[PDB]
Amino acid sequence: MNTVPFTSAPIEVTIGIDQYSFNVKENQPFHGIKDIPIGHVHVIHFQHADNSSMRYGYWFDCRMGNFYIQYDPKDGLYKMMEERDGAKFENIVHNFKERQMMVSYPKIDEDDTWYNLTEFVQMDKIRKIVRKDENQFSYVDSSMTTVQENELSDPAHSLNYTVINFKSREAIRPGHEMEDFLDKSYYLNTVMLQGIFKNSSNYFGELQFAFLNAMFFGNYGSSLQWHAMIELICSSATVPKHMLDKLDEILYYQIKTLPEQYSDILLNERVWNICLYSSFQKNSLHNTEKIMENKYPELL
Amino acid sequence: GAMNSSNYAELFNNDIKLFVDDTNVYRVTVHKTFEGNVATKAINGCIFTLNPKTGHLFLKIIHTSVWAGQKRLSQLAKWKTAEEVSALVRSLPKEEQPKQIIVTRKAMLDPLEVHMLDFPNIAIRPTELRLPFSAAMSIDKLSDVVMKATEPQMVLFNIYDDWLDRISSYTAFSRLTLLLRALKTNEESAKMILLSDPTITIKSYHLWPSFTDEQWITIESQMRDLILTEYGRKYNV
Repeated sequence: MNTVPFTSAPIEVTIGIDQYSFNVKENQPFHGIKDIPIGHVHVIHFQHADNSSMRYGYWFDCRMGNFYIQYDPKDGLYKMMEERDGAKFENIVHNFKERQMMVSYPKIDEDDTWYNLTEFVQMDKIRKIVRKDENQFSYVDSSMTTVQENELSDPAHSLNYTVINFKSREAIRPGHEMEDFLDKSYYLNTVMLQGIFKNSSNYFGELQFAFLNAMFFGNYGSSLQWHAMIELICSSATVPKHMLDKLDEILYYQIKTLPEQYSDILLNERVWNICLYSSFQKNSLHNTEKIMENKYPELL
Repeated sequence: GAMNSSNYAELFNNDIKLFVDDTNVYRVTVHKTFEGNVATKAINGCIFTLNPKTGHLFLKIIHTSVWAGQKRLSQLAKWKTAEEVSALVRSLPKEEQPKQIIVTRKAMLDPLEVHMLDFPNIAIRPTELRLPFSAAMSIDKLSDVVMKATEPQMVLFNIYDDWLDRISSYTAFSRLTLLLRALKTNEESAKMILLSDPTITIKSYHLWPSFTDEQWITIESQMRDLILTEYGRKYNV
């Protein structure tokens, strides 16, 4: 069980760790989060009390290094940093733990929610979508634009999601215009799965990561990417049975976890109605259809 | 974006553009079967591709053989239209290719955008105008070449005959849309108006009669009256 200590909390802030969140008061003796489950990526995230605009946070994996948070009063944010000195870090943690100035990652034993949302999400894949190779952790915020959004403007601060465009030469074989536009199986299976992602696990990891960025940061381009990756599978007549089964589970936990009050902005009516009711896979998402019908019948 | 009343003059500027109407591509008669079910029998169709400035018509004849053993024909007709327009553009020299294609029905946008991916600089646009190009098959010579075709065929016409010698594109287009609007509202009455005087003929190389400027005013007036009469009936007003 790993630890992310905080040097201090000089400004009032709502701190998120994964799907959990805690309010910290200005200069409250808060020194971090312990008992973080090893084996998954995690995200620590922030919303300042005095400017609820710019949700921002850090994707990290505790197996890759010792990470801490320190407020930078110049840049005005909580920054993640790596502590390279193992013995300094363990000594910092042990002291804060002894003085019980850390909150405990509040995982219920029965509760597989974080595993189910991050099943295919890999820290090495996050670092290729979020390019800052001098850090082992990845910064995301509300405002960062995607490579696709930028084409249609600072490349260093872009989210490099795989571009999906249903009306592109990439998506449409010359002479198979109608076939490939109405049945995206070649775009899904040859271009994206065999060609770019190499396997369904990498495709699902990007999908899951796009969703979490949309949910935790209200990142609009992430939401577009999540919907595009769902629509490409649903709009394909030919999908491996295992991918359809797994997609139903992935989407179920995403819909289950979404705040009830954010379904208006985070969910796209056209895509969901098309995927559940009109598409080739209209009958292949039993769990997803049942939670959507019971939790968001308005949207449908 | 969409072509409307506000930007009507754009049709007669020096940027090459084409209207594409797919109304007459897929044409059927509905009939009873021996067992008393209903069935359709396709007839020859056509794509109506018009340059509004010059009057050059690219009448692509859609022979019933293209539907043999195909499913979802009304869907396929939109994609076959987009294929044939794409092929027509690719067949033109670069300096003749359109800068814009305006589709008369929004259901043609995606099929045509996807077929024209190789031409990113050609804008595919819809129109808010209700254009009466469906009535093109009320022009006897266009109707005749479509129905007689035994294979896929492209036939070129000038739908303005020689009018551009005497009037502007704007006026020539107004006249064509008035004639087609009349033919669409009351075909029998429109045709009677166009031939009632036997002394005015259609030249072998023309579609419409050889009216003098004064006879065109009389005809145009008779077409406006026909359209309002019919409208008064339709709506009881």
